[PDB]
Amino acid sequence: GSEFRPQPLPPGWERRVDDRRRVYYVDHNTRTTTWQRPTMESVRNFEQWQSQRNQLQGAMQQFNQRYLYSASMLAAENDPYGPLPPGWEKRVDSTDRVYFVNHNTKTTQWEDPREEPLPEGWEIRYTREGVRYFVDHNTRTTTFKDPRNGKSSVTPQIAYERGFRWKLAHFRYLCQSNALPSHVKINVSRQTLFEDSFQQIMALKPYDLRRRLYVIFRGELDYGGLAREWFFLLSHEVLNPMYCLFEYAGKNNYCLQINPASTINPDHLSYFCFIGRFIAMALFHGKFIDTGFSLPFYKRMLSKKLTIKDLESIDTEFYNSLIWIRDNNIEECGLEMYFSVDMEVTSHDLKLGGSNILVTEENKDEYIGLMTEWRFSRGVQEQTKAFLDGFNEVVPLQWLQYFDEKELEVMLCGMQEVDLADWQRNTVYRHYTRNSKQIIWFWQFVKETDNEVRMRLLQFVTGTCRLPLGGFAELMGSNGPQKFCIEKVGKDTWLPRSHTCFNRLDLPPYKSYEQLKEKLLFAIEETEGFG
Repeated sequence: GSEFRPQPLPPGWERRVDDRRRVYYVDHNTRTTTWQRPTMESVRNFEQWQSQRNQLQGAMQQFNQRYLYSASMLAAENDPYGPLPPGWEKRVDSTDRVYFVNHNTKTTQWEDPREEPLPEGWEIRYTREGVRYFVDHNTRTTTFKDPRNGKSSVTPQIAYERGFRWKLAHFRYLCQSNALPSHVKINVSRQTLFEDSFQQIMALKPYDLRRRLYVIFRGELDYGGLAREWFFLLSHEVLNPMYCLFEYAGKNNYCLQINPASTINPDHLSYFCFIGRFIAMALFHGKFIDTGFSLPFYKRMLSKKLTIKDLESIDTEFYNSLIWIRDNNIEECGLEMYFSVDMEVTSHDLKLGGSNILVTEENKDEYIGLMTEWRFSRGVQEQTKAFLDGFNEVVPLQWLQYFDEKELEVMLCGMQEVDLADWQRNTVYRHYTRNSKQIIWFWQFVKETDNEVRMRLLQFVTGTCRLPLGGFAELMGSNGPQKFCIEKVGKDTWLPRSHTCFNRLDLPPYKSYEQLKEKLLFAIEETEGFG
């Protein structure tokens, strides 16, 4: 009774057997090739992709304006004594270091950081008056007690800021301290970049990817921009449907994820390794990519734990399914769930012997536990390991230790200047009008702040630092087009929530600009979790 009712092959497509009797398919049209039986559906994804990855001619021009980040040596002082207190600059003369305190116009020959380098993870800072304090990125705390001398100054202590500049300058250094000499030659044709890039990288030992990068495109320059270019194109190139590597959670190109069916491709692990070494290489040589993984993917890289609000980002209908079971009686409601999942079709047991354990109130929380874990890692575990190991042999993941996921995404992706007019014209208000005090204040906040907090605000709401390609008018959600939207919720004692799939900032009606600036800034900086 209907053993096979699939689609026929679209004309211009031949099924084949290879030298070992696997089955592959050949788009006679595009003169291309895939392991995965085509539907007339998936071709329009490929067409949705060929349109992306052909029209990206001018995506390049913006993506180089993107090379705003941190004027590397021009703005990265990881001096081991640490910084000069405010108003102090360092100087030299007869090859002898003098110190000027512009704060006072005196001049010492003694460095004011009085000799004993401080432990892994700690940063010295000073204050608008001058007092030295200490920032502990191993716990995101700030005591006044020096880690070495147990010492201090009377106390009235300080709130934690993240120090990205400093966490980055320590990364840059770690990368250049392990860089090898000579160069590694990457030779690719534009028509075959990928197949090409894959084979080369995957034939090198990992250390060689740490030599200088000499990329050249057969038939065409500056070595630097070609490296920018290579990473740009190749980042879009692994996204290509015919390879079966990644799918997407929501419609269009929303919420990129490892496809669990990539196993139809018998080399998929070697590609996740390849893709893995590729992202590491981009970081290690200070080049951006543009593939855009989801924030809970970066969290697995940091090996932080995947909470239930990360689940809201990647499958909004599955997360509502779990919240409902969590906040309502399920003996009251007539369904019959067990500790297993049907997903290709095979029943996998969240727990030992799950498939014959009824989900009762007694254990519905343990169910929601396992359910969340499974959702994040259904069928893509090797794929993930493959990628992480591929990454790890080129940049050891431990070098990422003091980064949160929303920093790890600015290090890969870029950091463009946000167009403030385009943002506010293409913003929609639920339970506000453009004359609402919280809304006027919100854009005063946005004009008044700086670009790094604008990026984090955007990461907090939409889930990504990448502004979409066609203005904020084309910003996308999990159900397709979904403009940035600010919505009045609760009273002034609440905290801002975010709904990443609908690009919705839930913004309580605060009684002042000062309270709003505060309550909000805290929310966009807050990262839960530890790795």
